[PDB]
This record gives sequence, structure tokens and C-alpha cells, in this order.
Amino acid sequence: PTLADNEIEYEKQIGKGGFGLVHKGRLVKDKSVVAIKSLILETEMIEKFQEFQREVFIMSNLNHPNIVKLYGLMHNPPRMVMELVPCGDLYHRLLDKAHPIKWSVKLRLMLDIALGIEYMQNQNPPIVHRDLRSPNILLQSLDENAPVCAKVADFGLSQQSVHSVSGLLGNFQWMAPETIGAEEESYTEKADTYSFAMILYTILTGEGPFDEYSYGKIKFINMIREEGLRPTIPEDCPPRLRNVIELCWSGDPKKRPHFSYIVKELSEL
Ligand SMILES: COc1cc(C(=O)N2CCOCC2)c(F)cc1Nc1ncc(C(F)(F)F)c(NC2CC2)n1
Repeated sequence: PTLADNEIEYEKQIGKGGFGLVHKGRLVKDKSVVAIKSLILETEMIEKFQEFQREVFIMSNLNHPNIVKLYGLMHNPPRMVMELVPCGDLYHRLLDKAHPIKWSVKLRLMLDIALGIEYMQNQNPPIVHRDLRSPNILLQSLDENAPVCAKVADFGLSQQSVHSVSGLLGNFQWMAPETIGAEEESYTEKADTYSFAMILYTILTGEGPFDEYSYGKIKFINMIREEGLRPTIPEDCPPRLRNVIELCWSGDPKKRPHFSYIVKELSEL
């Protein structure tokens, strides 16, 4: 949690983010594998700074198997040295239509994500991620017997406050109705629960949430908020899962369940 200047060999670039680049690396002492996130700079630059900083502050206190870990910080640009999750992100995996994820594995993924969010929500005060979407779910392993299959990543937009937070969120297909409207109304970690419903939906169907509809942006947002528009749950969905998704994506945040219930229900599938 103290810096790590050098001691890191770069191996390859694996991604990009809101504030910089992401590379796969090795450590010399152990040679253990790692991921490095750099910060590369009204202003956009301030948002980038704030985001990098926010990820560090939030991640600084977290330790859970289903949460990417922060290992150290670096100072030359600067950088966050984190856990390397080798199977990539969920969004890309789901695009491989020819190789559907095995049902047992889908369940592992759902549970693992729920456990991570449950842990976020049990913090004092609770953490609201605000960016829970498939690109931000990383895959440790697709083996149904692995210790960990999925981890929550990218805490750049995260808040951890005693009160409700606010701020308009884009990526409306993944975000709660109370967070996407033009008037900047307040919300809570119940917003993340809604996003999780959409994560459940994407895993279940292998489809992007709301991809079945086509509307202009204003109409789409109004539909989600004022008409209760939601993705259609397939007929073949197991009843207990259908129930969890429906409750989680309730228009009323108060109706979205506590993760103790969500985790118990998912475990029954
Ligand atoms: C071997 O590790 C990966 C491979 C990929 C991957 O499958 N690639 C295939 C196509 O070229 C780019 C990398 C990936 F997207 C993410 C990987 N791992 C990983 N591990 C940790 C993180 C991090 F920063 F959040 F802590 C992360 N961020 C993703 C890249 C934006 N990615």
C-alpha cells in the first residue's frame, strides 16, 4: 500500500479506461502476475484525476475475493498495481455466441458478483459503485470448480457516503431510473442492486440489456422511468431467478432486496 517504483516488468497492454491505460505485468520478487492502471492527462483532466484518486481511496479499504485487489501504487505517471484477472471481461466473453457459457458456470458468475456487491453494501458506510455493467466484471476463471470465477472491477465512479448521492449516470441501459433522469435526484446503493439485475439478465441471455428495443435517448429514458420498461425475461428462466431479477429492477428502490436474500436465492438455483 506503499509505493512500488519499479520492481514491475511490463508485459502487454490489455485495456484502456476512463483515465489512462491498462497493462499486464510481472513482479520480479515473485514474478507474480499483475495489472497496472495509469493516469494519463469543466475539465476532463480533473475528472480523470478525481476518478483515479477515487479508485485508490475506495479500494484502499477493500479485501474480498470477488473485488479486484489493489496491491500498490506507483509514482512515475502515477499508477495502481492491481490484481490481474486472466480471462478478461464478461462483456467480451458473452459476445462469443458460438460458445455459450455452461449453465453451472453462469451460476457461479451470478453468485460471485452478488457476493462482491453484498460485501460493498455491508461496508460502513455502504459503497455505491455506480458503474456496474458487464465490461466491469472480470473473469478469473470459467471452470465451474474454481475458487473464484468473477470479480468486480473499476471503482472510479464509486461513492462511499453517509447520505444519498447524486449525479446523473450515462449507460442508461444499466442504470436505475432514479439516476438517469434530467433532474438530479438522490439515490443509494439500491441503484447498484438495479444494475445487478441487468448483470443477471445479460448472463442469463447472453444479450445486452434493452437491446430488444430501439428508442431515441429521451424516449428510452422516459420509458424506463415513467413506463417501467425493462428487458423481457425469457420464458425458460428458472422461476427463482425470474423473481430475483424482477425484484432487483423494481422502480421503487425500497423494493429491491438486501443482498443476504439475493445471495440465498441464487444459491438455490
Ligand atoms: C489476461 O488479463 C486480461 C486479458 C484481457 C483480454 O482478454 N485481452 C484480449 C484482447 O486484447 C486485450 C486483452 C482483458 F480484457 C483483461 C485482462 N485482465 C485484467 N485484469 C485486471 C484489470 C484491472 F485493471 F481492472 F485490474 C483489467 N482491466 C481491463 C483491461 C481493462 N483487466
